[PDB]
Amino acid sequence: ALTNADRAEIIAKFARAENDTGSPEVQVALLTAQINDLQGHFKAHKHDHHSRRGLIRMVNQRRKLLDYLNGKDHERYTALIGALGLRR
Amino acid sequence: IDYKDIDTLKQYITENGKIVPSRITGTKARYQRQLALAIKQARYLSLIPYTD
Amino acid sequence: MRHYEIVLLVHPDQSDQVVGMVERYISQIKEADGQIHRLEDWGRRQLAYPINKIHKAHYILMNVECGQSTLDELEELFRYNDAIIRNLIIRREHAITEESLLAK
Amino acid sequence: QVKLKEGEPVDVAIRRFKRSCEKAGVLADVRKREFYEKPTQERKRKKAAAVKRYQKKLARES
Amino acid sequence: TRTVSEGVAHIHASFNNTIVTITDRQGNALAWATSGGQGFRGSRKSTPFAAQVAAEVAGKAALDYGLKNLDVLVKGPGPGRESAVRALGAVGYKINSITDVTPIPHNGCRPPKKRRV
RNA sequence: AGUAUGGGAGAGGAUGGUAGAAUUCCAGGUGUAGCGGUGAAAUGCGUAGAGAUCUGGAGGAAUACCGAUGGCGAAGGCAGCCAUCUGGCCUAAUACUGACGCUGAGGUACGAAAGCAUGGGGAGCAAACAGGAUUAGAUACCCUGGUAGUCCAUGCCGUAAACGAUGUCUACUAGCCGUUGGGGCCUUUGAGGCUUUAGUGGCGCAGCUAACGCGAUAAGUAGACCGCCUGGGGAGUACGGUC
Repeated sequence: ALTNADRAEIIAKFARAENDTGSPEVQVALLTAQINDLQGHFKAHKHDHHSRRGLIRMVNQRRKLLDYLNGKDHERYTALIGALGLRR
Repeated sequence: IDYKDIDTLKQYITENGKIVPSRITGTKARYQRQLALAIKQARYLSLIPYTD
Repeated sequence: MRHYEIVLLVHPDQSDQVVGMVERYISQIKEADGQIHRLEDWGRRQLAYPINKIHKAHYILMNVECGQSTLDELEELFRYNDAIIRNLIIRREHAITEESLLAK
Repeated sequence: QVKLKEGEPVDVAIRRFKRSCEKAGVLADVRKREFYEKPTQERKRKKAAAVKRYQKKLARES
Repeated sequence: TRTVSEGVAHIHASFNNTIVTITDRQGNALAWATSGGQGFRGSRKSTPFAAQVAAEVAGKAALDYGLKNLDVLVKGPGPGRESAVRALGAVGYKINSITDVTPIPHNGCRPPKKRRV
């Protein structure tokens, strides 16, 4: 599980201003890190459906934020997906 | 509360060794839950008997 | 790291070894890392019900702060040592250092 | 563990032990162990008991 | 032949019968009697009167071994527990302590089905 | 509508250990004619020694008391204790983004019990079946036994009176009495009293309803989107198709 230090580094790296925590870039970065971390957990416990629901909710939230950012500003969307290595 | 307070724990045990209900003792729900946890830990540690 | 509290019941015939086993465990904790916040020897106690046809035991309480590997080694040592007949390990958040009841 | 003192009679011992067992309520568990009760029936009975308890509390309040 | 002063009585009282067993401590049997052994065949085995009759026979049989004070344990929800424990005092023993030792599972095995009588 | 930082409650989920009670069986002492079962009996067990009582051993399954009109979960569901991995919820104040929302045809995921496939395990219970009763007959209810199954691992099946017989989201509309998890205030020394919030219950005004009844957890007053109904049988049936 990610801790406060890792989350702080992610926020510092993707912040668009000072004390910025609500930006779509920051939110998508945090969601991506959390999903990538939980992949290892779901490798071992194949039958944790109750936690897999929360994972699916994270995926859906990330997709919605990406769609909103693409609708608003295309260049920022391209830069963010390039930085995080997302295929789309 | 914790399992090492055996003198306190005996105050909520009948002669048979069973836990006394909150409706009889006059306890808060959370305090009762902590009491039950501590008593079950004490029985395992053999500080107080299971039955009789 | 995480704080653990361990309680051990020792066979009274092997009570002459309790000092040795306890310093061995504490040392291993030290070269691992560790911070022994508390060690209490409750002493000789009657069991409420006999265990394995034993009626008296030596009660030892330890408070440690360790990692997962050190915890696994401690658990396996407790499992394999024949003198230790029962042990309880509880995770707690906060270091406990004050003298507790039963230390009399 | 009804331990008699120096000079109670047998009948007094019997009645005091009967009162102790009535307080203990072992016979209720022994009767319950005679046959298997299904979870549906158990939940129904406990719901009825709760309803009766709440009805009794209001009556005792008034 | 053997002489012992302190003994234990066991009253196994079911809904179909009652067995009164007299032993010494450490559980070595000395004398016993049941309602079936005094006639009382069939359903009459469960009456309190039969329990009293069996208890009297058992106490008199144990008097030969020569017990004067005994400890009584009653197990089972039988209708003859009270008569069985009373008859011993009439016989003449001293009941030091009498208790209940009925077993209760801590949610163990599954009991049989309910009778649709 | 969402994000970061402090705190809190919980049978929420997955994995692995471990404890006590009880049932069955086995071995051994004490001991001797019954035990068991029913409305009453009988089948059955026992003098190559039961049942009862005491000691030791093996194995499987479930977690008394606490326990609650309690709690958690989208639903199905989840109860001994401990460790590891992990989801959601409640609560305070600032800070941040700036409509990023609601619903949802097709689709997809989960989904009690019974059932199926491969390999294990098997204490108790127990469809099928065997015997004893009852009865005009008993195919059943009652009794004595008892195999699948109930348990574990890996998959399938996709159905229940899967029910609050009440789709999801939002706002507004008298009061009174309880209970669970938090916040605030007041006494005044520690136990109480007022509020506010998110759940969970009992009455009840207006309003609604064929009536029963519902009534801030609406079946009231309104808005958005979806699913479904059109007399009873034939019939959730045939044909075709998909799995």
